[PDB]
Amino acid sequence: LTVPQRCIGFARRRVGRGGRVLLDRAHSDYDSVFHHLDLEMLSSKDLSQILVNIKSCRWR
Amino acid sequence: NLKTLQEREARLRLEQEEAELLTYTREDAYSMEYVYEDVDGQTEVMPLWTPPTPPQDDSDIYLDSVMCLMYEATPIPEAKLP
Amino acid sequence: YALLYSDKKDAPPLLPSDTGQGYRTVKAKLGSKKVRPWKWMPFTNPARKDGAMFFHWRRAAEEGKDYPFARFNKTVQVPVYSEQEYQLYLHDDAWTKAETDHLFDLSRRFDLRFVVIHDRYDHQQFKKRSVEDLKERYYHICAKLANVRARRKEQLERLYNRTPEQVAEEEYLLQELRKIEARKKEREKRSQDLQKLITAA
Amino acid sequence: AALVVDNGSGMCKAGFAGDDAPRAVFPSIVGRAQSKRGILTLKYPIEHGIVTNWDDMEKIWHHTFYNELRVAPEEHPVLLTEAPLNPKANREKMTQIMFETFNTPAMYVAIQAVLSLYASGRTTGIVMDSGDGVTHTVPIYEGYALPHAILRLDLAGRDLTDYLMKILTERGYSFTTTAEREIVRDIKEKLCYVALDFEQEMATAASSSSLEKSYELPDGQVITIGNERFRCPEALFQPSFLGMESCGIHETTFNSIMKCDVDIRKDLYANTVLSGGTTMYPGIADRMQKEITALAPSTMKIKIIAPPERKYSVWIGGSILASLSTFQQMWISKQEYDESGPSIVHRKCF
Amino acid sequence: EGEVTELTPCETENPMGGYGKTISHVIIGLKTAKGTKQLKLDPSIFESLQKERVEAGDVIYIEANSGAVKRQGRCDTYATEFDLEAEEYVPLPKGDVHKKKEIIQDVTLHDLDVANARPQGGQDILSMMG
Amino acid sequence: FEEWFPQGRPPKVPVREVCPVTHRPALYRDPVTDIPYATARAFKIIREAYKKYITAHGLPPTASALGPGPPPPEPLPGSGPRALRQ
Amino acid sequence: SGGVYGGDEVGALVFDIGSYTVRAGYAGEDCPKVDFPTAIGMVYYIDTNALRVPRENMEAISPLKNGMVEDWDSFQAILDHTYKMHVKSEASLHPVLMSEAPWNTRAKREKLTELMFEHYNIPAFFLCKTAVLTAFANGRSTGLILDSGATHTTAIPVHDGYVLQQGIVKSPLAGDFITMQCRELFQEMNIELVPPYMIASKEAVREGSPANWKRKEKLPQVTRSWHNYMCNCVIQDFQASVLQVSDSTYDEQVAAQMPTVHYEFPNGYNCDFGAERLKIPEGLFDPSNVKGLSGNTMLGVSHVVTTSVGMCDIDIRPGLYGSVIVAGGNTLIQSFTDRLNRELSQKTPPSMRLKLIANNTTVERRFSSWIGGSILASLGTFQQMWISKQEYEEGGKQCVERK
Amino acid sequence: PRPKSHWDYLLEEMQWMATDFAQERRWKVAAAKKLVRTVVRHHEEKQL
Ligand SMILES: Nc1ncnc2c1ncn2[C@@H]1O[C@H](COP(=O)(O)OP(=O)(O)O)[C@@H](O)[C@H]1O
Ligand SMILES: Nc1ncnc2c1ncn2[C@@H]1O[C@H](COP(=O)(O)OP(=O)(O)O)[C@@H](O)[C@H]1O
Repeated sequence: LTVPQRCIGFARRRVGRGGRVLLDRAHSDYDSVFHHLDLEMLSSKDLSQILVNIKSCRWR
Repeated sequence: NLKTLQEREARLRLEQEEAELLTYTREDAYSMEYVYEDVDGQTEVMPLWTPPTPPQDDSDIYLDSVMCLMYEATPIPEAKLP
Repeated sequence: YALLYSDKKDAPPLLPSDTGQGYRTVKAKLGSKKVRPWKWMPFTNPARKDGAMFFHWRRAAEEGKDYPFARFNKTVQVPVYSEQEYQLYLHDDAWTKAETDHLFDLSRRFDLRFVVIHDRYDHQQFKKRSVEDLKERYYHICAKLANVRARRKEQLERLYNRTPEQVAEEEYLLQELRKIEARKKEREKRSQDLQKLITAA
Repeated sequence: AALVVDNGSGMCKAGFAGDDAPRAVFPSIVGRAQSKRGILTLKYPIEHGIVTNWDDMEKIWHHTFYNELRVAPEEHPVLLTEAPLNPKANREKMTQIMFETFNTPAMYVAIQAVLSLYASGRTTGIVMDSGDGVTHTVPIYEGYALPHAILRLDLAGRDLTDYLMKILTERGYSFTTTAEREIVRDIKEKLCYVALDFEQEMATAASSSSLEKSYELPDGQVITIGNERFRCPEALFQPSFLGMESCGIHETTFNSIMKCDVDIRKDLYANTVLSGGTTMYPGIADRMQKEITALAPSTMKIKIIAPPERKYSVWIGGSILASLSTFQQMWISKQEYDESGPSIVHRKCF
Repeated sequence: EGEVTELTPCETENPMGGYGKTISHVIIGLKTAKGTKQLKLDPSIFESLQKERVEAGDVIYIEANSGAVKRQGRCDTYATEFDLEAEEYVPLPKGDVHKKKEIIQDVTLHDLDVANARPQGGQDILSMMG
Repeated sequence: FEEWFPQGRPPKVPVREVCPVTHRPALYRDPVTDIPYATARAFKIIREAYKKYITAHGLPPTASALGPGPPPPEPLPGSGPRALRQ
Repeated sequence: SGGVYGGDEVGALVFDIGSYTVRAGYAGEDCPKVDFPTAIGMVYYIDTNALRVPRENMEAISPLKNGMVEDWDSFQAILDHTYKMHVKSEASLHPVLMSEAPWNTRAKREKLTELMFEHYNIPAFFLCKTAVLTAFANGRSTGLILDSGATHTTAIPVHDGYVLQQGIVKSPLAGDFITMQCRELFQEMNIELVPPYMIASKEAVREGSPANWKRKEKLPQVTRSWHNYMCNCVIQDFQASVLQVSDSTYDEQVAAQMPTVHYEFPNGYNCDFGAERLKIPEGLFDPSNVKGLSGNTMLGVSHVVTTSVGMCDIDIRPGLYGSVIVAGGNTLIQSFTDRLNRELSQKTPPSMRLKLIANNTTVERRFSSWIGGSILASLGTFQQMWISKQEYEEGGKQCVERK
Repeated sequence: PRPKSHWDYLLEEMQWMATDFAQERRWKVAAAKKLVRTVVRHHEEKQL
């Protein structure tokens, strides 16, 4: 997200009724490892953040 | 004191089980765009799910996605015989 | 593991909405503006094909703007032949003028969805027909019309080869399907043995 | 800062959030121009909990904003309330008139039943909301009002007052006009309690005159009200007395609970909460408990909860919701309405 | 580090002695950009908190072992454009409250020699002539 | 206990002021009118509006300037509690 | 991004009429605010409350027989009462998006359209199938809508949003069968009794001991059909409360060892069914040894689904098996969805993906038709398909070519 | 091959609206749960 500095996990941008854009989310990998993944996007539980993903986290 | 710590931890845990976040901060996220860079440093844009756009021409050929469950595409070369 | 793909929704997820907090922070931010009047005004969609008129929530500033979604009504390209055109070119023995007209009406109504056509096809007024047969007839008529007016060769034999074989496969009994899987595994083992042989040489 | 205005039929309730009680309470009646008693063309626009005409509605909005209260609505957000079965068109029109006419910075519509549940401080239960013109039984689970399970009962304080008028007139008292209907309503709110086990209470009141109680009218007239004190509100449990053929409040609540999903009706029974001014009758809680225990299974642990603030419970809940910090992100910002229109009231709810 | 929300949960007086009013723990509500995390620190640090101007709404620099508090400054979120002051407002910290900062410094032996050679700290070293 | 622990409420995050003449982030605060502003044109228009207001009991109309798409309120009721210049 | 092509909300009072319960509500909303019994207390009283007050006769009758409306008078009465009481909206003020079964006759459809455009004068109308809406409710254009209403079980397949009328399989297995079997079981072990409709007050009763209570001296209610309906109410309560569907072939070795469960009848009579509470939900999937009809030849749920798939073209079966859409009231029974999934997996031919949509958690399956109707109504492109008053008054009044 | 017809876009819009409704239902449920839990916690905190 922009104002927060925490990774909300897997999400997708979607437009809703009234022109308002929503951001759906999903659950996987206990939903906790991604909250700590911020240390990999800003720059075991350390390599797992690099293996489960290809560091394709959306900036801003 | 140990019992108080235990009950406080339990109470805090209960709070975390309702909802972590519920807002999107429309101030910037609403209009701002999202981009990432893969391990190879390649750029890609975030595709947002918009409603069907108005077709201005005869493009957007019918795909029949339900048929793709068993078929993928049509190669150029074939057997080329009766 | 990898990223997730889902159409509607997963089990425990949750989506964030927009912000409306900190009224004190944004007090003057939104206090220095007003709201554009929204009116429950009547709108006429040109795609209605009639004189009916409905209502919709739109701002009073665009009393026009007949309808945005009106440009989505794209009709499928279905030729419209006359009686003489059928008598001269599309005449057939098994088929008849009324049957071809009914087929074309169903095609125009369902947008060339031959499956739904066959489903709703009137097997009473006309003897039973197959999906591949309807497709062949339609494509032949379209090709003849495009030729006389002055697209690709349709082969009913192919559909005659695809659907029955795929049906016989779908009807594979449990034991024979397991035997086919065993034969596939044995062929894979033979291929691995051949690979080992060619590598050792 | 955030205002709370509960659209309660009979009398409107408004005030500022954070307070333990509403500051402005007045009859929700408008005359065309004046919202006070008198010989005018007064008319009730919200008789049965649904706005009939929006002219008088906007008039009472302007009133409760500028005359009763002395706050500018364009500078403070308003927390509005709506019936549990408020139609879509009415909600949209309300949002429109509130964003355009008064230029409020933000607002939010909430179910009166959910507000009364907040006031009661319960996570689940059935809200037996009993206004002046309509009654509702709204089962709630994790804050969701379960709209399919909500049942509506079309009797309320107005019909009770009418039946009390009829009875006391049959007994020989002058209660046939509005000037006397006000005294009858005063009697109903102060006197006219509820007595459990009417089959025996009426027999005792007829055998012994100890249940007879005197009342003094403004004109010096004195009358004695007795066995018919609790016969009037008995219509709530036996609408046959009122003349209609609907189910009682307890029967309606039992039906609402039965319609609720299984595996949770236990918690519903365990949190049956009363709301509305029509539940201020002393002893009504015990009667409700007893009759529900009779109807509901014996193995079920029925528990009737009814704080002394029944009449204003909805306003207390609205104030609590407004003062709530987490609720601040749910306000319908002005820009949101401007870009989306009145349909925004639908989204960002519950 | 993070925005502080100081609060002292009242606790019964020292159980070894009599009765009265004591404080067995001091909870500090450090709020960082990623979230919030309250720390139930040792009560003896209360002296350090009162020493510096540690008021609710400022960023503090806590140390694990030492515990000394070093206020960085108020949060920029409160830096109203009409307030004229500098070096007093700092942005909120980015990342988890608990941060393990690893820094490496390469200095030649001569650098250490020079550093340990000359003095530092008072002792009237501010003189110019001599 | 109170001295060493002044348990005060949060700092009550301030308001994000905005220029009423240009609707941009206000950078200044007019002394006489006590209304934020960001440009010299905004300051001049604010001074003119304040003069028109103090002329009579209260300016019936409201000065308009840089009206965006949505209906601009043309804020007169942005009360300036400050008194006469001197 | 203004979202001009988002959607439109123009009235469209969806009215999903059902054999057990009728549903209604405005379009755009996610849950129908109107849900009451469909049977009317014909002496007409149609309401959750009015249908529970004793009067002279109050005969219960369901206008929809086999899912098909036959008594047009009672149907019109239900519609009028619903509007006036719950909606309070003028008839000719908002369109209507009533739903229909895949097996609606042409004459009955024309009569429904005539009743809509003549006595109500609604500004527009559109009659979509129930399976289509149930599919749209799940965002599926292709799938098997396994309807399990109170009077029929049908695995209707849909192709690109169009129902395959030839693929439907109207199996008699439905809620009515379960209720009849439960009534028979009760009559065998005890005596079925009326709900509190007549019970004045109950008392504490030892588990398994005869119950004692007081009888009310109200009207006798000679109409047995009304008594039958009041008993079916408690039967359905029992079904939805304790009745559980088996998870295997139901051998008489595991059921005798499972935990016991209790249930209290309206009069307080407490009894346990932990031994045979799963015997009744067996004919649904294995209608081969039901005590009611031992010499019958029916097809279970999995059998019905397999038949519905086979009767259609093979080109669409890959999209049918992979998108099975379970719906209807019977499905909310415990272990029903799991048993269905297991049976379909062991029956479906391997190599074909079989996926059961995860929607059993909530009770929204019943309201799936109304949800799909509201979704369809909220669309902008669909705003042109409505049958306007002009198309009807013109003289055509032909809903076949327009739907 | 053939171009997309009216129903081809209508079904896509239908799926979009369906997923929107699905997300909004859960959003409302989660918001209501949050509100009730926060209110009861505030009541307990006030009592304490
Ligand atoms: N002392 C009292 N005890 C019980 N009921 C009362 C009393 N005084 C008034 N009432 C009735 O209860 C109603 C409370 O009204 P209110 O709760 O504002 O209605 P709503 O629920 O529509 O807001 C009044 O309308 C009146 O008819
Ligand atoms: N003709 C019909 N068409 C579609 N759905 C129906 C029809 N008749 C009944 N239903 C649905 O089937 C359900 C039957 O309820 P039931 O299975 O007895 O409830 P439960 O088993 O959850 O207690 C109803 O909720 C109704 O929505």
